[PDB]
Amino acid sequence: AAKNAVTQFVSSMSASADVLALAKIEIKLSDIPEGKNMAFKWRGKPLFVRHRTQKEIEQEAAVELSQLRDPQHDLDRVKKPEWVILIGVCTHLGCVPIANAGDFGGYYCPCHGSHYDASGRIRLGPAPLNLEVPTYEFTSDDMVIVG
Amino acid sequence: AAATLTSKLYSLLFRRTSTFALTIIVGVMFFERAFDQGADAIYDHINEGKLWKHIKHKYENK
Amino acid sequence: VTRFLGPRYRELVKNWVPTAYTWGAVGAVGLVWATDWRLILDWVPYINGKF
Amino acid sequence: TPMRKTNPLMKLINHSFIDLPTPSNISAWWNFGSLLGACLILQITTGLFLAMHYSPDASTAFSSIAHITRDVNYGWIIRYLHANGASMFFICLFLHIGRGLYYGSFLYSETWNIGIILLLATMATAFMGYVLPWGQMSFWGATVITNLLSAIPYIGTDLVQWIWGGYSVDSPTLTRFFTFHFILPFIIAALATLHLLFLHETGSNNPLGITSHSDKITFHPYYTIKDALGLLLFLLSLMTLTLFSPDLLGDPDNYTLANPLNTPPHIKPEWYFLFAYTILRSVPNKLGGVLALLLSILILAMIPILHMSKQQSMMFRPLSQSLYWLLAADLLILTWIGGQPVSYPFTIIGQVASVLYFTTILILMPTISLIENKMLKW
Amino acid sequence: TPMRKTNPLMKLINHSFIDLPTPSNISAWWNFGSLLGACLILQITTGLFLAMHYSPDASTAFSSIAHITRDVNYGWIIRYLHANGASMFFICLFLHIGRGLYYGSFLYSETWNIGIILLLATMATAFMGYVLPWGQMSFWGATVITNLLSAIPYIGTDLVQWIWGGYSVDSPTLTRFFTFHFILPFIIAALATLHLLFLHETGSNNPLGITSHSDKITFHPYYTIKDALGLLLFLLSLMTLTLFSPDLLGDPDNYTLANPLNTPPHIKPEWYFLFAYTILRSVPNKLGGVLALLLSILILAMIPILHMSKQQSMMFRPLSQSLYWLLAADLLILTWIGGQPVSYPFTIIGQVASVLYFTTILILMPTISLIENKMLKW
Amino acid sequence: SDLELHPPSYPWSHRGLLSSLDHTSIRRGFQVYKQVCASCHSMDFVAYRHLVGVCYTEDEAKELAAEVEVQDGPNEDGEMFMRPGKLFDYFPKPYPNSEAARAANNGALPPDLSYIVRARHGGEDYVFSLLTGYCEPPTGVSLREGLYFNPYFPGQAIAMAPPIYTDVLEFDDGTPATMSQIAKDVCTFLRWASEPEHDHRKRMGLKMLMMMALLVPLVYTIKRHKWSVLKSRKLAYRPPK
Amino acid sequence: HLVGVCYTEDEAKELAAEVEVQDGPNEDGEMFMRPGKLFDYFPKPYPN
Amino acid sequence: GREFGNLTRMRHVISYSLSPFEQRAYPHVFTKGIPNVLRRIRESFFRVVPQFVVFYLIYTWGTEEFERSKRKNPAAYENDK
Ligand code: HEM
Ligand code: HEM
Ligand code: HEM
Ligand code: HEM
Ligand code: FES
Repeated sequence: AAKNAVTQFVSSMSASADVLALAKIEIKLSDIPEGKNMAFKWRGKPLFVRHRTQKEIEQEAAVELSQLRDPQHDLDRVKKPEWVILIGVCTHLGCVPIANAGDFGGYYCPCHGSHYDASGRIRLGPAPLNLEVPTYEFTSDDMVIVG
Repeated sequence: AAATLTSKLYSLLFRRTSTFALTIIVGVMFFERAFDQGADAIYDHINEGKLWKHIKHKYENK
Repeated sequence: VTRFLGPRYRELVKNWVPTAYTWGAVGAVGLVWATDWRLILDWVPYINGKF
Repeated sequence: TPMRKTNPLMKLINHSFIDLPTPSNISAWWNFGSLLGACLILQITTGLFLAMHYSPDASTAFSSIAHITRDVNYGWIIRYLHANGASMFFICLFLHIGRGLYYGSFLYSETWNIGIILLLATMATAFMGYVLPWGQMSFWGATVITNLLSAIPYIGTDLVQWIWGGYSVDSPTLTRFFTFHFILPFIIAALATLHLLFLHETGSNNPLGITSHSDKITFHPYYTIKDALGLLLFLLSLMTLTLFSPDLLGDPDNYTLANPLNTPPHIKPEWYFLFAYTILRSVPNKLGGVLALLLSILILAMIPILHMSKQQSMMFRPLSQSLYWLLAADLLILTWIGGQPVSYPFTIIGQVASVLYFTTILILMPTISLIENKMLKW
Repeated sequence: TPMRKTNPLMKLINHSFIDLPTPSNISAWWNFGSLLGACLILQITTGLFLAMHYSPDASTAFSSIAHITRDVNYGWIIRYLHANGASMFFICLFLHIGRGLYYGSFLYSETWNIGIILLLATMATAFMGYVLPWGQMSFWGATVITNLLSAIPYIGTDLVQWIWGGYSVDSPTLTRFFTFHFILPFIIAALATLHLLFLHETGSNNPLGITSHSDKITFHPYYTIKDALGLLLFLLSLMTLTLFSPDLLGDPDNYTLANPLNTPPHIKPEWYFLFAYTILRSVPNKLGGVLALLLSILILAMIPILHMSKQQSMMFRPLSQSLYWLLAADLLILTWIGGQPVSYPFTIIGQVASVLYFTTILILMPTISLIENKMLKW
Repeated sequence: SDLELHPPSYPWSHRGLLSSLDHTSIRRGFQVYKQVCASCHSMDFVAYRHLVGVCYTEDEAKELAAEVEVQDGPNEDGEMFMRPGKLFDYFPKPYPNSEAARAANNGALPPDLSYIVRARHGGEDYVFSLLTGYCEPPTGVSLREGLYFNPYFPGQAIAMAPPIYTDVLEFDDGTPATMSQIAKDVCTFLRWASEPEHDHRKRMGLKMLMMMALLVPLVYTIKRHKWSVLKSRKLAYRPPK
Repeated sequence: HLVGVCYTEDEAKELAAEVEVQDGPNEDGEMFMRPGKLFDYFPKPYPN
Repeated sequence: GREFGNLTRMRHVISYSLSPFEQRAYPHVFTKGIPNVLRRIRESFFRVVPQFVVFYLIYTWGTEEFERSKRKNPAAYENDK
């Protein structure tokens, strides 16, 4: 009985039915067109998702490992290159970058001109490190868990 | 003059308090599972056709 | 510290060895049950109400 | 030389627990005091988890309660073990005072007075805590009971506004009560340590009332398991009360969110304060019911002075026993009257029950104590 | 037959305060210990009046403090006395521990260990309390500190989310931290009672290190006014820190709202934690930095074992005294390094300062103690 | 005036000390709530989840949550676009604010149903009888046409129009749609709405009765085992005289 | 706030009126604008 | 202070006591146990019960009279005619 007491109180602290509900969930269709972006709310953070053309995968992979302001091998990042999924917040002062914009074909921040490549890595502008890559995994071919 | 089972049981498990606490813990190990599934089976038995887990048949496994 | 080693202390530690392994079994099994550790509990023959 | 008698910490555990002598002939009632300590230990920890989720604001409080009852894991069990645990705390407390009134344990006057102080602190604690749910009953219970302070002649309203933190009960007041209700029990624990501190230097009383030094017993082997049986029976009553009919002892129409605009039709205090409420509602004039409310709890200090019997224990004095159970029945009368809407049949019985409640503890008891003193040729 | 000797409460006060012998030659440093005893009261009382307005929701925790500093009458003085009061608390604390390390007071090993546990308690209290205001540094500090728990190899993230109450720091974490912050200091008080309990059966140490039984003196006539003067100087320095330069021990950015999205530059934790934080900055490995962190405070427990000199106080042993002030200078070095962004000059000095911090008291001190032994021909 | 009639007790399935709520009734009662109730009654504290483990399957809950659009936070600019809806969303507000609800109901405010059962005295028993009963007004008493005479209502003149009658709604279960069955399913669903924990609480009450009945005799025997030395002792007195 | 530091209370009551803010809902209505009073905070330039 | 080593003096009062394991935890339960509880109840009964019985009569009366006080609404209109 004592365990059924003790762990029970511990169970009160572990989480909550709503916090578990508001978070993690973000099942989404794979219907998104290549090169087309769609923002999505997730744990309060903006979160863009964009299918991308193979040529963009080529120009992203072509980028030198050393040239990057915040170097990070591309194939090592995304699990499947054709899809990119990113937090919508720029790493500088937190302004949200415009979807599918900038010279490098990734994202562009209106606030101070920060640029991004299709892989979401920082390439130009004040912002230090690369756009965050949330952990996630595909389930059904049309759907994806985000978290 | 036949030996009682307790005469050997005490000679083995209960003679030392460490083995005593040990057999108590293993006893909790089995008792938790057995008693829990038993009480669950009973409470499931009193109210057949009420609990939704039994109502799942209208829509489960395709 | 050097004094603790000796001819009779070996005998004493040897006398308390079975008690040491037994309470070690107590702490181990007690931890496995208190935590509902899944890894060993998958292996136990009857305690499988976990799904 | 046992390790317990050498270690300065263990000496306290050794004297206060393991080896203090107790009368051999102690009965079930003496368990309740220990139970109170356990109840406190339960009222703290359980309530502490509620503190992890409750948000003390005029708007968010009730919604936070729904959050506890639903979205929080196992939260409703905590809320009900807590809310019913308080009522259990008052059952054990009233019985605990009652045995003292019976067996003449009040002769330990300093411990008696400290116990009274624990009683008042417990009342302020439970009262400030009942406001936290911020249900329909809570806002108006706090409203009326704090409006009682209006009565004091010069301080009157200025004092009431100083408690409210404003011109009416509102969020700042709810936060006030959240803090005070959070802090008082921890004072109650220290005062309880003082309580036992004035108790243990004289020794526990026995039901016969005769000194029992001839047959003292070490506390551990016997009373640890006896008190353990008491803890188990206590958990029996509490767990049944919460897991089978949690709300029978609670008040329906508390769940509706508080409306300053609207007054609930019956509006009554929860039962453990409630007998005292009659002493308010029965007495004419706003101030006299307040003074009667004070005397109702403060007499207890006056009681040891009023003792006249040459004995101690009630068991050898049946004529006093009749008045004692008569008084208990009078208390039940006060509770049932306080559970009811104003009307002449109730108010009359309230007048009679109140006046009888004071006459039995002031006038009647000492006189029959004298008569019993003369029946035995003293 | 004085009454102090009769009534048990007056007995205990006669022990702990009025009559217990102390060495006559006790200096100004021991006073700091009593000052800590004072500070806690302030940190309660003052803090008790901040809890009456503070709302532990993430959406309103900041605006409520704006409500305290602005809307509430005389709220800002309570705010600043509280915040600066914690700083004075840790200053007296560090001086106290340094006093105990210098005069060989660690030989009272049980009292020493209770002091260590009480230290960890005060640290957790100050941390969660600093998390309460819900500014930039508060929110970010919580995220950074909490992740360290994630370091533990197997349990890690499940445990970390168990502290968070969610995926990320948010309102429930804030409410939880408000509860633990509310509850811990009183536990610190009970520990303090244990602390003084173990302390008094041997008696306070004296600066010479020689036993002072020949020159014991009652506490009341002298040390009460000595501690009155020390408490007065304490209130002086505290009020000067609050009414003239409230901010300088603090850090701007807390006055900004927390942003889960945006990240602040300097990201420096409040100053008393800084040196420990440098150690995290010093070891490249995560779990290694965590263990070095826990060793940074546990290490105090190993000091009595490492003692080698046949004397207590450093005052008769100048070499070890010089090592001691090297240690203090090193702590100033880490404490300053914690305020600085990582760069070539800082990272190298931080690592050297940490390694020196461990090596000076795990190696050099016992050895030079042995040298001091051989120099004095025994 | 005179106190309201006291409702009769009913032989409900869940009033047994160990018996549980019937989930099919909760389903059908929710299906009553979605139409006749939802138009003019909020349920502030119930999400489209909760239903996931009690009646509707998670996928069916996903399909159900999307059937009504919900307000959401700003996109570009403010503009406040409305989402199709998700599981964590709560039941939709019939009105933006209480004052509008009063305007739609001659000043009367329809109470939240999230705790309507455990609030009223007599509990859900107050509810069924409130719905089942609409006697024609007594001779010698008169009231406003907007008011309606329901004797079980304490004011004895409820502003609510008689919400239900036979075949107001057609159950998917195919069960007959008598107003009695409707009100029954409503009271069952509201009872669940106010006590989500009921089914688990009965289950833990059983388990505690078994553990407690198992434990009391044992601890008592331990106490008898310790106290037996005292109960069995036989002191004697042997003066030198 | 300003009433004790600079403006006299009448001056603050005049100055507060010059800018207006929305109020609580009308009966069978909503969100009408109000002239404003001393207890009002300085106006927020954007809804969000 | 009042430790077992120093309390009341007492002189040759011999006593006897078996080991717990040497004797049953439930000696003669039916022959002596139940009748004892019954004698105890018979002793407490008349002392305790009647006041409570008195309480009940008052409780019944109060509710009933209140019923006459209110539910006999028709008596007042009947007075009206
Ligand atoms: C939180 C509240 C309380 C706690 C924790 C507490 C605790 C205790 C404990 C453990 C005892 C030991 C004897 C026993 O357990 O029966 C005791 C004795 C006593 N208490 Fe309490 N008590 C409380 C409230 C009260 C109250 C309200 C009163 C009086 C109105 C009181 C008066 C007494 C008296 C007179 C004794 C002496 C009993 C004897 O000598 O046998 N206490 N208390
Ligand atoms: C003797 C001590 C205490 C008593 C008698 C007591 C009693 C109560 C009561 C009667 C309520 C009302 C609950 C309800 O009606 O639903 C309550 C609520 C609450 N209490 Fe306590 N309490 C005590 C101590 C504590 C302590 C020590 C804490 C925290 C450490 C605490 C925290 C809370 C909280 C957060 C609530 C609100 C939850 C709710 O209202 O359901 N209480 N308490
Ligand atoms: C040794 C004991 C304590 C220490 C060292 C301590 C220290 C602190 C610190 C450092 C802060 C951060 C404030 C800031 O930086 O602005 C704080 C805030 C706070 N403390 Fe304490 N505290 C202690 C005990 C207490 C107690 C007993 C209470 C009881 C109510 C309390 C209530 C609060 C509250 C409510 C806040 C946040 C409110 C605000 O900051 O405006 N603290 N404390
Ligand atoms: C709020 C925190 C603390 C309080 C209230 C406190 C309280 C006290 C008090 C009142 C004394 C009496 C002697 C004196 O004041 O010098 C004392 C002595 C002592 N304290 Fe503390 N203490 C605290 C923290 C600590 C810590 C953190 C340590 C060690 C790391 C410690 C170790 C000691 C030792 C070893 C003594 C013995 C003094 C001697 O031997 O002369 N204390 N403490
Ligand atoms: S905020 Fe992202 S670049 Fe300035």
